[PDB]
Amino acid sequence: MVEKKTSVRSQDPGQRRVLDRAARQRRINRQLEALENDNFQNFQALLEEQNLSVAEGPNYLTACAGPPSRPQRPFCAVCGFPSPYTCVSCGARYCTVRCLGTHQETRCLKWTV
Amino acid sequence: QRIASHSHVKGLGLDESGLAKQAASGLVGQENAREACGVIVELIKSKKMAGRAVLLAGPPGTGKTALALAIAQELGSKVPFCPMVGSEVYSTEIKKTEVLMENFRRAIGLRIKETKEVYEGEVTELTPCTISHVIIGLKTAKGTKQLKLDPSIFESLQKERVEAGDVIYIEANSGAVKRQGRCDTYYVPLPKGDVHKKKEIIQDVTLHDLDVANARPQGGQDILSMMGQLMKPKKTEITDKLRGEINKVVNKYIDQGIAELVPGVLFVDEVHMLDIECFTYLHRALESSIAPIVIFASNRGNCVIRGTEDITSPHGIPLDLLDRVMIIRTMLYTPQEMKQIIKIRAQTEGINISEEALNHLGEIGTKTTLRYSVQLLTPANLLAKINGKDSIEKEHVEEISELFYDAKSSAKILADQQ
Amino acid sequence: VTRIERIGAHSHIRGLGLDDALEPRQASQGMVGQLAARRAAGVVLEMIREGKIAGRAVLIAGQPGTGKTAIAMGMAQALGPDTPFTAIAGSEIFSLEMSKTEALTQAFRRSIGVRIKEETEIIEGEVVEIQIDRKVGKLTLKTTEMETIYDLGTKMIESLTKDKVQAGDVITIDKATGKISKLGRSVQCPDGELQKRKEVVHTVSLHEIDVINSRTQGFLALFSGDTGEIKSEVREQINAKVAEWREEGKAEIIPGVLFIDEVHMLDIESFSFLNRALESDMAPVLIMATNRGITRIRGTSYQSPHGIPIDLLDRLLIVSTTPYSEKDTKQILRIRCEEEDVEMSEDAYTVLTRIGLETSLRYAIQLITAASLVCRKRKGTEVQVDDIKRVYSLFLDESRSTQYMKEYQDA
Ligand SMILES: Nc1ncnc2c1ncn2[C@@H]1O[C@H](COP(=O)(O)OP(=O)(O)O)[C@@H](O)[C@H]1O
Ligand SMILES: Nc1ncnc2c1ncn2[C@@H]1O[C@H](COP(=O)(O)OP(=O)(O)O)[C@@H](O)[C@H]1O
Repeated sequence: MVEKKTSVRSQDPGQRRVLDRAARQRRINRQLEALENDNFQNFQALLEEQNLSVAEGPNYLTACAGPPSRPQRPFCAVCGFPSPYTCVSCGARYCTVRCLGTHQETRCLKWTV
Repeated sequence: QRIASHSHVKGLGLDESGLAKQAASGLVGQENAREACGVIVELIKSKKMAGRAVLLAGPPGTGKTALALAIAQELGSKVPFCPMVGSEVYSTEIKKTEVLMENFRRAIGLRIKETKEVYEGEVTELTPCTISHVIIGLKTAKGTKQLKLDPSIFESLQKERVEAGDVIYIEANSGAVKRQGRCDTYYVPLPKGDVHKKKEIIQDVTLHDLDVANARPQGGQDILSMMGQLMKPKKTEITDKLRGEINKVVNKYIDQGIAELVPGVLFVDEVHMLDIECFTYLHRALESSIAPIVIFASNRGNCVIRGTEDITSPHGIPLDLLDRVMIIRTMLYTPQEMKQIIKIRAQTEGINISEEALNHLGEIGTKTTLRYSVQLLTPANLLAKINGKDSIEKEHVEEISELFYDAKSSAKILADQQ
Repeated sequence: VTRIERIGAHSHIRGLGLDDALEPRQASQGMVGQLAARRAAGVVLEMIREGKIAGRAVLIAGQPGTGKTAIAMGMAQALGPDTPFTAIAGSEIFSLEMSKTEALTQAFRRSIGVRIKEETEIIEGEVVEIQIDRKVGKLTLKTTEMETIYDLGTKMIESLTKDKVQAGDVITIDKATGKISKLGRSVQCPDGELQKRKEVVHTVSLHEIDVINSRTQGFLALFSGDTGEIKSEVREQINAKVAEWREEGKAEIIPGVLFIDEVHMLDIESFSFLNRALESDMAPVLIMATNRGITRIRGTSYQSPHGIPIDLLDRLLIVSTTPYSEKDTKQILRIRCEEEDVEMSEDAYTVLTRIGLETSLRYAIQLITAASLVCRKRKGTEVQVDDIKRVYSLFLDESRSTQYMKEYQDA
């Protein structure tokens, strides 16, 4: 019987309109907070009492180390192995053609809303 | 690895009393000649004489090269031993006499211990302080150290384009900088030892190497830059000026105990190939107080000297130079000795031989030169191997000797002469 | 259509035609008859391939034209590539930029290979975009299966500046050097992975090591601007450093062959040098060829077999090649015809066989092509007997030419 996906024709990328630059940052930020996030897959109270804690003296906010001297290393994000490549659209890194395939099908451009 | 014609010779094979054994460190037979070589080898170890000369004489194949190599083995690696062919003196860049003198100087060695240190690591910082000095931080797997560096060295750093994160090997005494790469984390591994490496290099040099290093200048950045570009032939050093001055500085360091002289050997093969002007230079040269011991080898008897076109002399060497030389005669082997040599060569070369195969191969060695019996072993073993056998059965030697002829048999074939 | 290499005297020799018991097929791989000598060549060829024994010497002797250079080329072709086979004539060592002894040792050391196995990683793709911010930039590369961005750091962007201001080029980047090489305008773009780890097995002669390390930019091995390497120093420590590469995993040595054709042209200085040059671990096998009988050695007045001094003939094994019968002559002529484009009548083969068995083999082999052309003139398609007779009249051989000196000319 039929190929049975032309009915849903999800992506149909004649009008793809890549997401880039600041959008990448958004994704990065999102991922960071998700790795910093909690059980559900009080934080507002934490942010409130943290914004009470703002000052120039030695405190929570001023105890951040900062950027590292040893430069950032590439990793694949699909299997986590060292990654010679970058995805042209979103900037996330990968190490094979197969990994680019999976990434294009599940993580490239799809979760930027 | 890689067996060679003499690689079974492990020494002269004398005992503690001097007298030669029938078979020893690779060598078998040549009782009297090995005894004579054993006497001169202690002349070499004495480090006392200069320019003493020996002629290993005899027919081709009678072990004379083997005895010279046995001397070289008997001494070890701590004293020089320079192989030359008399044919090598006919240089096209350099006058024969100067090839000969250079080889006389290759054969005198000089041991010298330098306790020396090099600083290596990933450079963490550089700060020059008109520059009074440069502070440089170096990192290895055993920590970090802050170095103060002579400001002249600060030129080298900029010439090598070193900057923080590079791995470098700044040498303490020279001040020489070599940029080994970029550090692994950004390429070469972070050095895994201490940042201040210190070691006593006890490696040795020779007088000729010194002469050559003093023949031509280095660096300069002026007109000299173009001297770094032209074709670089060898040229004669100056007898009564440069190489004598080298003698002076070497004596200065010997007096200080920094260096120790190790007089070696110059071994000249096929000495009959030297020109008569070479022979006469040579017998003006090995009377010098600085010369090595020189071992000559010649495999032809009474015949005409080179470059005279009619003067005939024993061993192809003028009577003048045959005086002031001690002659060691080597002689032809008996069938028993040739059998032993064939056996030693076989077991050196990795070959198994059946007793009847060995006996007939030795008999071949009686109809024909020993060296030919020794030739046949490997191809005969290769046939045996290709017939699936481990040993050389007689079926293989007594048939491989039909594929390959020897000099005499092939000469008899050539006697059809058309 | 026509490449550099064309039909030469030994083109038909595709190998040394032996069964793997080292037994010669009476006609195989272009080689005919000559059984004893060819199987002896087989033994020394397997001894070459074993490699464990250094500095062995074989002399292959016989009349002119009795297959001895053909046997040498058969060994070369049977040995195949990636094992050095340095072929020179005895006349090659007589030189003006270096001495004959030095040229001979250089020939010895072109003939030992060092096999060194190295892993790099190579990028290969079509350029999609490139950037410059006067400096840093970025590069996007495309294989038909993927595209990626790279950051153009200082050395990489400097390297890419060498032949810039174009895009859509399909190029390779060596991540070691930054060496860019471009195949052309997107010739098709590449398949598979963009960046791959890759292995190269370099085989480099000892002469090449020695030359590269003789001098700053000493790699003029391309034009022989070296004039005698510094032996015992820049040549003793290369031997030591190769012995250090070995027995550690860095490299393995591949001992090849040195073929000295017409060794009777060497002189006793050169022969005396061979005596000792054959006796070191780094000595290859050398095989050498000679027509001459018992003749005067060059450089002296001494008569000797093969024109080679006897103390060197002690040092080598002497193969003898033998002259050909009618059958072997006919078969060689057939194989030459099959290597060239010609076809002949069987009567033409018979006539040419007797012609070559009368005068000399090589003359008949030469007549093949001439008769082919003569038949082409009359727009034939197979060489006939009268073509051979015509060509036999047009082109003389040495014997009939000498006979025709019943008239007189200069001396
Ligand atoms: N006394 C010995 N014991 C064992 N093997 C020997 C002895 N003398 C010679 N040989 C072997 O026989 C060969 C004869 O060659 P060689 O001695 O170099 O000739 P020459 O004496 O003319 O230099 C040597 O290369 C060596 O392999
Ligand atoms: N056994 C053989 N098989 C094939 N061709 C041969 C054979 N012997 C000689 N030839 C050919 O005959 C000609 C004679 O040359 P060649 O035998 O190399 O001369 P030489 O033996 O004097 O070196 C060449 O064209 C060669 O290819």
